[PDB]
Amino acid sequence: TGLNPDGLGRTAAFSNTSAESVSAVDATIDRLYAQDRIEIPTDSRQLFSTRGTVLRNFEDLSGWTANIGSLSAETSDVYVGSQSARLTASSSAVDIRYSFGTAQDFTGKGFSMALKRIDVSGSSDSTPIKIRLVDGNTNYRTFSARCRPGGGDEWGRRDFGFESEDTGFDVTNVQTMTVTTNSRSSIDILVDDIRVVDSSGTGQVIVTIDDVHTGDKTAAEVFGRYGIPIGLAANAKFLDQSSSKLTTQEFKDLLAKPHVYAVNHGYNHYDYGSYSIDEIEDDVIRGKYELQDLGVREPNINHYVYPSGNYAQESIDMLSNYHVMSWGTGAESFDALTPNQLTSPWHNLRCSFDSGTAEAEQAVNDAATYNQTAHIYFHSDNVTQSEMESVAQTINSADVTPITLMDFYNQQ
Amino acid sequence: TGLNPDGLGRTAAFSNTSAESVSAVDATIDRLYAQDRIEIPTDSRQLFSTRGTVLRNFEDLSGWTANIGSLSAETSDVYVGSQSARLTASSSAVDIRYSFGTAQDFTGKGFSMALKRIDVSGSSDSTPIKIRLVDGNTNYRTFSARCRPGGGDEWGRRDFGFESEDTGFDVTNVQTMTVTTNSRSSIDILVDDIRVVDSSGTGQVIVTIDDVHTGDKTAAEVFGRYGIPIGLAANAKFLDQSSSKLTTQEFKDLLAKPHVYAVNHGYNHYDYGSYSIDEIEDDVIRGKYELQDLGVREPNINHYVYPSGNYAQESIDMLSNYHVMSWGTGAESFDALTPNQLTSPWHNLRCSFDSGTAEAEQAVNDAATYNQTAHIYFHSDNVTQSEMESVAQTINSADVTPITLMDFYNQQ
Amino acid sequence: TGLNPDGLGRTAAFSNTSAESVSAVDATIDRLYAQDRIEIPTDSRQLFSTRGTVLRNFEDLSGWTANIGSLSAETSDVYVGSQSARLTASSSAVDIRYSFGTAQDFTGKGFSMALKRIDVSGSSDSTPIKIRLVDGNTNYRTFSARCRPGGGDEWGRRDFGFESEDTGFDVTNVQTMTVTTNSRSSIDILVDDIRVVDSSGTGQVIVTIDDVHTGDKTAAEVFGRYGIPIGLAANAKFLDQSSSKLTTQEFKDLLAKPHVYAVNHGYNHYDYGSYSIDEIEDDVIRGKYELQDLGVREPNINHYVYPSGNYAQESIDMLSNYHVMSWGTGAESFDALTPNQLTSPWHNLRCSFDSGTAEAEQAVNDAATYNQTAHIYFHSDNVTQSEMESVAQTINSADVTPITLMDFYNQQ
Ligand SMILES: [Mg+2]
Ligand SMILES: [Mg+2]
Ligand SMILES: [Mg+2]
Ligand SMILES: [Zn+2]
Ligand SMILES: [Zn+2]
Ligand SMILES: [Zn+2]
Repeated sequence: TGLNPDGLGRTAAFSNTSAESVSAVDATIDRLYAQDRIEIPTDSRQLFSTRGTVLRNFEDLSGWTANIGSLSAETSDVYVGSQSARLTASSSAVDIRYSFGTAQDFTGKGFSMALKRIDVSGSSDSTPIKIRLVDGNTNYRTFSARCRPGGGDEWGRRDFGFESEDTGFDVTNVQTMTVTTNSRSSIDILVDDIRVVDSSGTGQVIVTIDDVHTGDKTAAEVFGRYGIPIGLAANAKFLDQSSSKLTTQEFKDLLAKPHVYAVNHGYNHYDYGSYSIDEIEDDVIRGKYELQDLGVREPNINHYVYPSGNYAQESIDMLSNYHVMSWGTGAESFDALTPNQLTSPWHNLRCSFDSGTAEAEQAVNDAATYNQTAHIYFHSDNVTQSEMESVAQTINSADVTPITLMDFYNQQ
Repeated sequence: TGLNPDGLGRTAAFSNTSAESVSAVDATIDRLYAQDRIEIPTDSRQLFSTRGTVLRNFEDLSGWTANIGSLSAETSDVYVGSQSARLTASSSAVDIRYSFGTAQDFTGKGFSMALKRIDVSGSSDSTPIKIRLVDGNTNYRTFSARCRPGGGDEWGRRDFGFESEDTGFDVTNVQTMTVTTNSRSSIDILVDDIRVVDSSGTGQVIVTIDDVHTGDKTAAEVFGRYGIPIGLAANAKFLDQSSSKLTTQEFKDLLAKPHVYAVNHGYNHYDYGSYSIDEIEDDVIRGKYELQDLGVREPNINHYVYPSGNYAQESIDMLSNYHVMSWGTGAESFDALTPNQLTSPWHNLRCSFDSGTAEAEQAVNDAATYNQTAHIYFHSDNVTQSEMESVAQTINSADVTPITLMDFYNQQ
Repeated sequence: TGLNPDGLGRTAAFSNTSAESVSAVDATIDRLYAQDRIEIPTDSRQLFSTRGTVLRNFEDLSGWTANIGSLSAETSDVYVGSQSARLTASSSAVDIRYSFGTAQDFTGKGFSMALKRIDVSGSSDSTPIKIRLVDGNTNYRTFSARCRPGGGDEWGRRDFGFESEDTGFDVTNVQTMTVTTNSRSSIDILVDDIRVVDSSGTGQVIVTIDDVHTGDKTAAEVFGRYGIPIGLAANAKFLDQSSSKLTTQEFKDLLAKPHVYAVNHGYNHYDYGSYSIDEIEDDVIRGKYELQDLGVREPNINHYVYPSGNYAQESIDMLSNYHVMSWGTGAESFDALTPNQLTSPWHNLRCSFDSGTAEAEQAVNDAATYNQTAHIYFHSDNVTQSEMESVAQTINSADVTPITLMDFYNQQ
């Protein structure tokens, strides 16, 4: 035992102690048996924010022309440097453009930008924001991301997915770059700090299945036919609730298959806005430990997927104590697509194929074509076996590496 | 000190506590002094299992020709997808061939495959399994790995070491690939999911010395002449037992040398089958903490070398709580060799040079020539100083990077 | 709660416990809430020491000729192998030369060497040591590092920054390697194990600001104008001391900016030699936990910058329990400079630009030109805003990636 430790207050020398909960200011442990971390040491929020090189700076707007809408310096609400740029428009799209002092070669370069939504209203309270490159021939190439409420309420980087290209665009001879939106009754959004990242590696695909439906069994068989790895974005309360969701044994048996892995999606799927940050934190913590009891270990259980795609900087700050990376939701090919090097592991989206495989298969083919990473997702109740087989065969026939979320985060 | 925590049961507010053992469900620690992990958060077993791309699928056997032996679909027992290939043969080898719809280029690629042993019997209950590529000239190039009892009793991936090449083989212009065994009185094995991985980097060499014999001093001096890293696969009980084993001070002094590092080999060298999984787990745990007391810290002490080379999925499952990677034993060049990218950190072997340096020097030259990683090993009682000098000069003269196990795992 | 644990001595079954300090031999924790590590599991001291390939081993001095000074095989005192080279000179420099058996190509290679100071005296206690390549035209190219008291008192690898080049030096056709010093009344230094590492990737810049002076606000704006990331080498006691040092809220606000990160510099700036190792360890530990309370999380708070640049192997040994990487100080361009691949994360220096920007802007231009990493530093009280703008524009105009210390360590 020894004698009692040094000091005042209740001090005790024990042999063996059992407790439900231990709070300690400091703990000196000679040998630690604690593989099941809830609270992770890594804060991922700002690690990736300053990768690559700043291509466009916004610190002086003399080089930018407002083509449509309006542009002004914002020196109070600054992402980086001395100022950011306010983009503002009424009943109109905004389009601003910058002309290079010499021809730019952007072969193997992906694009990223800082964004904050102040106001957007019209056909949606959101807009696609599009980085358009333009060549010496006036062909465009478009990369895009979504400015939304919640996830855009505070400054956050988007890593832009390929969207479209005018046939024969000369990426070696880019003469201007342009930033533009859909038209709305009101637009007020801030931007800053455009970054260029090396994306010269192969294209890559990530597949996630949400919400632990019984069809995940047939999904695992289908995507298994080409060794494509599936992430089960798992809610542990949903297991054994009904015939429509996996049993505990089915989930464990699925995760034993070498291509299936689990990521956290909250114990009871508590989404942002629908619940308080505290209740979501409990859902996150409980999701983590329940999945760890089901054998989901560290590199896997460091990933989270936003319940119902809802998020904000509030939820990101909370989640950063427990997870390193998270994914939202979108309907279109550019939502799935990111450069291979991220600059935010929190803000990026996934393309749904619950509504039809077109946008996902467009993303997979574009991932191959333009050397990008595509994240595609579904619920296995919504999607038929034939739809899964279309996507699986698209991925097998494309020039992409199918990868886990763990692999993708390890590449950063 | 404060007042007692919220709750029923025995609750206590302490200042300073000492314990031999603490069991907690929840531990909230504001500052952690616990560098010596026993139980690691990372589960390496299935992380690497979906690296690279599935080259050959076994999901439809219409494309496979049974040259010798016999081939059938297994659908009750499947690594990946809807099916796996059963290979069955009597008083013969099995050899199955797939002819490509167009010429294949495998320059800088390495190969991997999923395997399970159902039965093998004859002169040995084990076989080399060989992936043979064949060119437009009918030159072969062969890579291989071993199907063994224990390590093949459940599905596991092998990552295939180069073995042989017919002079002038055109790796750019492969027309067919072949899976084949040695001849045996009975063969019954399942295969699935052949994977191609990028191995276009330089060749690499890893040297391990097992069981802490006193000759490790001369070994350290010899391999030190060319700064080649030595892994001591260490049993901490063996230190100070006899004049034939290192003293504690000698072992610490060896590890202070910049090229020497320690990996776990069980406190008392308990091996699979010879002892229960529980006893081996205790030996693994004690090995880890005794070596940590001797100063062997995290990236080093995350590696384990199987005692007497014995293992199975039972032991891998247990070891995955404590270690990230383990290595078995073999006698030939294709044992030492792997692609630079593994798909299993658990199933791969090492070539002995206890009996003679030939197959190890072959492995080093193959690693240089064909861009692969070679792991070579010995006991320093079995090997004379001039034999070590032959191997050390072989490594120094070859085009390979000599690396640590830590470096190799960080590259995955 | 359950019944009391197995054992003699004081045993207890608790529900909820609170403690200031817990000492445990074994802790079995089912769910760990301990993001704030003080003791890190990783021991970085010898991980990188045996990267790359040994070029000159000094294990046979038949190939070496003294141009000036004297040389012997040191067999009593050896970094690597059977021997080291003892370099000794009186009232003179030393310069020793090895002729290559053929034209070496060192395009994209960087250089590293083991060093120990026995004695250096005269005009200084210390010397630049230069690795000095000679081409087929008798042009030199020079890389260098500093031999000093303290940091050189025990064997430690230096990774050599570019220093100078005779115009038109053919790096593809190198004919002789030379090792040389400044002239001194006494020189007695041991060298061993010259290593070659691949540094063919892009050049890189790391910017650190020391000692939390209020000018860090203007620095954040200036380097922010180009998205270059700043490391605050932070002392947590200094916050709120004076108008001349940041407030706690200013420091937190600074670290919320995506390009500003914090690294430890000791709670109260206790430097080696000035205080005992125990006092410095307390300063290191308190620095770590106070900065963790300010929100500085794991990958950031795993870096430490030496207070007043003072260090030895004693401090490195102690620091290795808490940090992975540390940086000293120097006045000149080669002090900033390293290959992209280190071999010691502990012995490398930073170039001051407190005394004018010239040597740092030389280092930035050389980082671009020769594909190297440059670490530059200042105190924001010493440096005017125009000097910061000169450095910031130098970095933005150069061909370098500006990076965090975290990014740099993740690349190793
Ligand atoms: Mg700005
Ligand atoms: Mg299969
Ligand atoms: Mg030596
Ligand atoms: Zn969901
Ligand atoms: Zn052994
Ligand atoms: Zn300082």
